[PDB]
Amino acid sequence: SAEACGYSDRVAQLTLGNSTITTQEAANIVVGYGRWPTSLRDTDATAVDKPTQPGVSAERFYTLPSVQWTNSFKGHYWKLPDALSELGLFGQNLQFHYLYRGGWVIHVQCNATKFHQGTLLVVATPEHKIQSAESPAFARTNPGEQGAAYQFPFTFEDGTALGNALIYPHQWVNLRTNNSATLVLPYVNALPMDSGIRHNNWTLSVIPIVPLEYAAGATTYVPITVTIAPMCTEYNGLRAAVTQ
Amino acid sequence: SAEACGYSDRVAQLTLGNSTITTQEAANIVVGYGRWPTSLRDTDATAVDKPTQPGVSAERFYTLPSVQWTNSFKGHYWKLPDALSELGLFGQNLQFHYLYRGGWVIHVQCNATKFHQGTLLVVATPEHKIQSAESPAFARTNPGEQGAAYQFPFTFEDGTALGNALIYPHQWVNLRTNNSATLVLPYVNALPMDSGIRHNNWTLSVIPIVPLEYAAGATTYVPITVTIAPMCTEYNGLRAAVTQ
Amino acid sequence: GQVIKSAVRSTVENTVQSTHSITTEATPALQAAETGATSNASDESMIETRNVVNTHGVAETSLEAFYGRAGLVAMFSTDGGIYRWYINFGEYVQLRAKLELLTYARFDMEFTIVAQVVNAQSKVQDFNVDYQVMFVPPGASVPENQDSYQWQSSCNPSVISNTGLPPARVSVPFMSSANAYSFSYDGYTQFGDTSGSSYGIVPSNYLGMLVVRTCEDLDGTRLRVRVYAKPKHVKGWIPRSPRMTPYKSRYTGVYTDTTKFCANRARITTA
Amino acid sequence: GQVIKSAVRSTVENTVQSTHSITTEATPALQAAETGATSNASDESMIETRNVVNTHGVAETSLEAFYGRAGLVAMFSTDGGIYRWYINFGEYVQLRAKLELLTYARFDMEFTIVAQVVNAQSKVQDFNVDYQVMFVPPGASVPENQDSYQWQSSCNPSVISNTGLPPARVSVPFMSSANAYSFSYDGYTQFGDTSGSSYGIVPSNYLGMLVVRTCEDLDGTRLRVRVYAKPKHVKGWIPRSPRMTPYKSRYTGVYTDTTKFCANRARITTA
Amino acid sequence: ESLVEINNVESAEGVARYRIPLNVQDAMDGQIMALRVDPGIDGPMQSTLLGVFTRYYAQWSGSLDFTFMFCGTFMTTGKVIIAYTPPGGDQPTNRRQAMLGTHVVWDFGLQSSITLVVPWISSGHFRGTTLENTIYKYRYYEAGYITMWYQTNMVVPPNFPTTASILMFVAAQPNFSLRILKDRPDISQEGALQ
Amino acid sequence: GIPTLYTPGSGQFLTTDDFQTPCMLPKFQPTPVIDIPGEVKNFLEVVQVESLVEINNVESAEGVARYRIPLNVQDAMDGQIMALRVDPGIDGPMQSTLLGVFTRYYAQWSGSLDFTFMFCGTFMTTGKVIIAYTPPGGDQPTNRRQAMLGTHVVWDFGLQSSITLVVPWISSGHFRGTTLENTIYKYRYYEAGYITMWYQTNMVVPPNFPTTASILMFVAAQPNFSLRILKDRPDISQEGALQ
Amino acid sequence: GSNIHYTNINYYENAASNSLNKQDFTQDPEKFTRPVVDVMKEAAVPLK
Amino acid sequence: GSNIHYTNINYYENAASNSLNKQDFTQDPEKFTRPVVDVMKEAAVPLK
Ligand SMILES: CCCCCCCCCCCCCCCCCC(=O)O
Ligand SMILES: CCCCCCCCCCCCCCCCCC(=O)O
Ligand SMILES: N[C@@H](CCC(=O)N[C@@H](CS)C(=O)NCC(=O)O)C(=O)O
Ligand SMILES: N[C@@H](CCC(=O)N[C@@H](CS)C(=O)NCC(=O)O)C(=O)O
Ligand SMILES: [Cl-]
Ligand SMILES: [Cl-]
Ligand SMILES: [Cl-]
Ligand SMILES: [Cl-]
Ligand SMILES: [K+]
Ligand SMILES: [K+]
Ligand SMILES: [K+]
Ligand SMILES: [K+]
Ligand SMILES: [K+]
Ligand SMILES: [K+]
Ligand SMILES: [K+]
Ligand SMILES: [K+]
Repeated sequence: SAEACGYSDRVAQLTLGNSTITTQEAANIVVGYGRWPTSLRDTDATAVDKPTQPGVSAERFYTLPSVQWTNSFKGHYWKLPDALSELGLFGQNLQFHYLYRGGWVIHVQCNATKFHQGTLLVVATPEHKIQSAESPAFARTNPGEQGAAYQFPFTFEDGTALGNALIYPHQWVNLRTNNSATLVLPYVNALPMDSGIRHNNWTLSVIPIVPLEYAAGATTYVPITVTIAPMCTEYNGLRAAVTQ
Repeated sequence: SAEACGYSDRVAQLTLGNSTITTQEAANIVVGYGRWPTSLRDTDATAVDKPTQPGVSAERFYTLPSVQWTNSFKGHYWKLPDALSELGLFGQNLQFHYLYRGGWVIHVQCNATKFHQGTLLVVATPEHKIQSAESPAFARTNPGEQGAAYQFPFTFEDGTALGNALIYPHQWVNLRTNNSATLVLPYVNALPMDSGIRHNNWTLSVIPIVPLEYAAGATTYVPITVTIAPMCTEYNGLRAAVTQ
Repeated sequence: GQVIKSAVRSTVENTVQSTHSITTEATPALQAAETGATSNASDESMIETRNVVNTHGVAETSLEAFYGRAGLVAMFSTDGGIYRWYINFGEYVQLRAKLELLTYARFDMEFTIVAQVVNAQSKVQDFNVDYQVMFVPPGASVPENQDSYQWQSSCNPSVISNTGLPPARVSVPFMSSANAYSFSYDGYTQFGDTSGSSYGIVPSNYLGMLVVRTCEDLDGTRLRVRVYAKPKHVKGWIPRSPRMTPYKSRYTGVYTDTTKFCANRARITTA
Repeated sequence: GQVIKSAVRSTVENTVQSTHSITTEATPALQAAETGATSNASDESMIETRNVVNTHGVAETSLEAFYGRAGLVAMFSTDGGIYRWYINFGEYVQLRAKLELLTYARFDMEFTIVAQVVNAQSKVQDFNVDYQVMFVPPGASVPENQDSYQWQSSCNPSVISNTGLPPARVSVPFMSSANAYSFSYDGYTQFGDTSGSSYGIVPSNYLGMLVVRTCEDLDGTRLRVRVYAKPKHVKGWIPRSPRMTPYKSRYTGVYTDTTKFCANRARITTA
Repeated sequence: ESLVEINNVESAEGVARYRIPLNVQDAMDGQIMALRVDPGIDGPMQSTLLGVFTRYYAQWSGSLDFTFMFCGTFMTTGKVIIAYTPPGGDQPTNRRQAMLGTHVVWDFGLQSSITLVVPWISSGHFRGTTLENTIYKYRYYEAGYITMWYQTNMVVPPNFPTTASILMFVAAQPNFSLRILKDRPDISQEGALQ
Repeated sequence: GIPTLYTPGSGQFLTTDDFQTPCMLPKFQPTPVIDIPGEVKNFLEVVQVESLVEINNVESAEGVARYRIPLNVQDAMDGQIMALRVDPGIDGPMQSTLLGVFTRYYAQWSGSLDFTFMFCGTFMTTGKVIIAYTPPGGDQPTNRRQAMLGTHVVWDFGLQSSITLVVPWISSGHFRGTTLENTIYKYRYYEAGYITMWYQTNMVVPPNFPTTASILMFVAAQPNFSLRILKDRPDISQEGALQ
Repeated sequence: GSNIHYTNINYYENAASNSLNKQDFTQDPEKFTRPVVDVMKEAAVPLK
Repeated sequence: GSNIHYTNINYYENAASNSLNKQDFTQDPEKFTRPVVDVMKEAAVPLK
């Protein structure tokens, strides 16, 4: 037994709504700050209208466009909820409401072969600011479902050390060991709820720290795929649809 | 007391979600076939996926574009759920799911003055076919939120007698008596659930049976307004958005 | 007697979860402002609400919290080493406007005095000098000069301090002959006189004057003084319509007529 | 819910004596950083240890001990006898870098004000003068001159002291409209605007400004002021990656890119 | 409750500024009025009881009560819809858009008034009372808009006034509170008073 | 008036003082404390989290490459791979780590250190390396034989990609200064020793495989670690007011 | 917010010397908001 | 170190006026150091 001998099995299945994700080379599952997503308590709430809780229509896995691990690859990132703001009913509920609150289940995928070597840091950073520029471009602060390429990985795009990003919930995809990373993230903010079109609570980054190399002649085209599922979500302040 | 003396008070308030409708000249409230909307029973259900129940985000009042009671007015009708297929989150949930089930609360409004006379039949007809033409036009079978004008009121657009439409849930807006009609409708179909983009379970008709007349010089511009709220709704078979 | 109770709360009202309502009975939204009563429709009756245990307090809007802080009431410079200030709060508008939010009020007060020496060009000097502030109740003789006998102050209360020490400060009780100070008086100051100059002022609000001097003569310089007052232990009655026009006079509420309070906008349909 | 407990300790962990181990079962040294978990190998498992009753405390690294001391947040000189300082801690890097070690934090603050008089050549003067520091919340009118009416301060809190007295000092509670101050905000200040200038700043962190003046006019000299702030009763959440590049702007975290943090050495094999 | 100086336009002077103009329409779904709901900002609300006290503080919280009283003749009828649009975008452009938010449909009748409760819907427990942007970027706190539209039409008998008025009242609900006292920006002076 | 005698210190402003003082807003009532994940009560919770060491700090390495320890197929035996002073607060590879930053906010430290290494070559790439900790007294070991006489671990590359070498707290005193600044304070007195890595066997690969690979190095404080005497972090500075 | 361990001891003879009151409650506003003789329930119509 | 005979009496109304907190403990760092779903014992291999 996995829990008997005290280790973590390398296989995993994530089922939410009408979607199921499997992996046979995982490295346990991270639960950000040891906290699973939770509903807003009556003693923490402030907005008085009865919230909307879409359930399975929004709490399911959404797969975003894949990214290629090129030779010059510096890394890629996605803002949440920005990246899903226009996908399925999660996106619709986000657009039609002023307030949103929710957690996430993130699954990053990248397989190669036992003839390849490389290492990706997969980190979920709370309040990750893209401030390498005097006046940040909207295209980079809110890249949408396509995400944006890193330009300053060493400084984590915010003036801190890449090596210290480990203080945030993370895992690594070390090709010789695993081909996927899974992170469960609770809602984090200084408020009980917030606007999903003006503020991104988390930023998912996939950064190559050890370049992709391989036996001469092996497959050179190696994609990285991100699948994300909103979890335990609720919305308040219904009105017409509004996007940023 | 209204319930003590055995009569119906002329005032009413309908509150659903973030919407409230009031009237001071109502004529009781009709509950179609004496049945309030209800959820699908486990013994009646067939689709196995856990349903989506949007709650307040979709179960609220939506007001459609008003219609003018012109001199040549023959009547107007709206198909349900067709009329709301593109309004708010009800519309979004309808588009993103193969299956839909739900009830309705309909409120028809038309005020004039004690110097006007006229009578509108407000009827909700199950499976109301627009079959006056050899090959019915889509624009008339599914008129959308704008609804469609009646062309054959006497034959109820289906080859039956207008006068017998009273066999269906209905009320009248008789200007000397009331300025609004309210109907609560349960889901009706030969199936537990159905497609909201291929089948319209109910048709709301507002037909003038006694022409609008008034003291010379009075306001001649008299609109008719329809406000409808989905009630006790659920959806199954999630996928990308699809409209008819 | 009192037909409407006044139960006390220490937090605002909670929100209780509510559901839909389709009826001809209850109609919370329908109102009638003609009655003179403010609407009684609650959030829970107008929309579907959730449970909210609201612990927000109400302390900062209590009379004590609103009035319980110092505000400037007097500011002047001596002339010939002396200055006579008639006690009244109409000179400086901020505190004045606050008090006029109530019709009647009882309260004690904390007066704080800040004084400095300034020269003829009104430039502040680093010069420590002893000064005396004497409270002269109505009817007592007011000193004419910096060295008059009244400064002996054997009965009148006086406070002697120095510009080199911290600001002087003393508390005064609720001193009116009335049972509350009045911040609005629709009457005259005396019988047999109906001249406008004696209208709208209740004499019992005037408790006297503060006369100030430097104990000894300054050479070419003057004493600059600021007096601050802070209401304490406030009890108030009958809220009033707030001042909505600039003040023009120290003793009357006279004002300049206006055709609008807020600025105009292009059209009523564009927020 | 929370699946990982957080038991409290008042001292670091003791060391327990251990012996040799020759087995195929227990392998403490083998790890897998890919999981995202920090190694769990203990000293006792890697080498043979002795008993050590370690009484070393952990107090000096608590949030209260780390943040609980004053740091400079403002420094300026009056101009025309007045100065307007918008309250924010981005001007002086030391305290700024400390706060950015946390994502969210609640705390009260103790502000200490040290003021002196300096001349045109910026030489300090032995001159005692009264000064006033007024807190103007957003929305309140900010005084234009040294003698404007707003200085009456009947509602705005003000503190009046003298350069001859000890530094002025007052405490302020946790004032944000939010449930915690935020030291990192990945969002915009308003809807309908996506310009870079309005990115990365949470408005609720700005509680207003401090406006300072000398109560009376100085002759040819100015008032030099330093404001220190000390967090108290600190509660913090979500530790952040420390600043590793110089600050360039007061309101943004913009920085100059670099290819190294520490200095280079000849070779990786020579320590 | 106190009156909102809602009709603050060039053509309206004094008392006329409290009246919302209503008239017999010849088109449908038209708009009647619009207003930001923020109680402490410059505008129609600043001279109300709620506005004055809100302007004595820096932060507020709570639901608001907006009550409207129809003042046409007994024979004048009509139905209007009043909607509250939570923040995120601009004020609604048409009735269909407005109708998607919190609202009430008002029917003129014996009970002359209706109440639209603008429930407290905010990200934070409090909001700043000013939306001053240039310095503080407080536009961050905008609470949304309240708009009114013809649900049907104002209808009258022969020779009746084809225009009528609606009075607008506003007050704080029982879950309302204020924090951080500050000087009311409206009270000022240029010199000592005599 | 109660007779009192004021003493030296009166009126002084000690930045670390701790007195009660009047509040600007005496009746203010703060927003409620809500449930937010990740509360931290002591920064010792942070230094116990592993972070990357900027170990390959040489001219030829820029940015991200500075975190990689180079490993390659050898043609000689017992060769050295890397070396480093273990002191957490001195200038060098450790200064930009979580442990290093906080250690640099203090003047003294104590406790065992956790150095974890992760191999990042292909699944087919094998090897064994020895990582050793040399307590103070002399210079860093010159060869594997010398290094091997100290505290060490032999690491075998395999399914479990990482290994931990615990640098146990071995010191004369209960604490050590965080700097080794010599010219003024002669703090070289506190040097904690060295950590070195050597090929135990060799890195071996199949035909046509990358003959070079990388090792990532992590460091964190152990549960018996603590810091004393707060001081300003030498890395944070400015030459003028910021605008 | 406010303390539960506050020391209230008066050093002076007259109450006017005392510090500010520490109650700060609010009361039902009915005497101002609904000063009517006949009770008008929220669920019923105001006038009939 | 710290005293066992410290006098803690608050002289002011608002808690913001109080002196610094005197707890200063530390907590298990697991939520940061080992935020994983499956427990991984120190004696066993991490992945299997
Ligand atoms: C000896 C120390 C001097 C200190 C000052 C003492 C002043 C005593 C007078 C107090 C009277 C306060 C009455 C306030 C009401 C006035 C209202 C108004 O201006 O209409
Ligand atoms: C009247 C006496 C004046 C004393 C000063 C009072 C100052 C009140 C303002 C306190 C607000 C502190 C908020 C700290 C957070 C700011 C963080 C940031 O800069 O981003
Ligand atoms: N006017 C006096 C000089 C002033 C004087 O001595 N005044 C006395 C008696 S009239 C006094 O009462 N002084 C009060 C004071 O100055 O404190 C004279 O005759 O020269
Ligand atoms: N501007 C005044 C001079 C300044 C003055 O007296 N200001 C008064 C009223 S505007 C004030 O409010 N002062 C506050 C203070 O200085 O404390 C004049 O008319 O000469
Ligand atoms: Cl404004
Ligand atoms: Cl504005
Ligand atoms: Cl050093
Ligand atoms: Cl050194
Ligand atoms: K549900
Ligand atoms: K639900
Ligand atoms: K309560
Ligand atoms: K009612
Ligand atoms: K009310
Ligand atoms: K111990
Ligand atoms: K292990
Ligand atoms: K460890």
